[PDB]
Amino acid sequence: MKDGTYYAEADDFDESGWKDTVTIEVKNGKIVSVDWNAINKDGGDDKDTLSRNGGYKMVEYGGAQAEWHEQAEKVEAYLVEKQDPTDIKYKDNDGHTDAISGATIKVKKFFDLAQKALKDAEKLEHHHHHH
Repeated sequence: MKDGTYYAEADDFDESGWKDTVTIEVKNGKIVSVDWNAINKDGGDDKDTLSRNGGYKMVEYGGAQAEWHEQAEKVEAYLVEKQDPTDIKYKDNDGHTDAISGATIKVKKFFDLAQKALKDAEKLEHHHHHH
């Protein structure tokens, strides 16, 4: 783990047309930050670009939350305390975890893509400034 930024994206787009991604900010050798980010199909750009621009497209406006929204703020703080993208226990048929408490959306996508983020540990994406 050489201090940089590791992200991994969902292989396909989900129900709202977002590829949920997990962006790991490693700094001082270890994880300091983590960002919730996602690529939209019809938009063409990432959560980073669509948030900055204001062109937030969703392919499903009347459906479930297949996105890391502001409830993912509960999930990210839980990653920072662990320093561990693979350590987690879910008890559901999807990926509900009671170990966080506050995030009632399935956290399975977050820890899935966090393992894929640090798979090379030499990956370098758009470096964020999360605190």
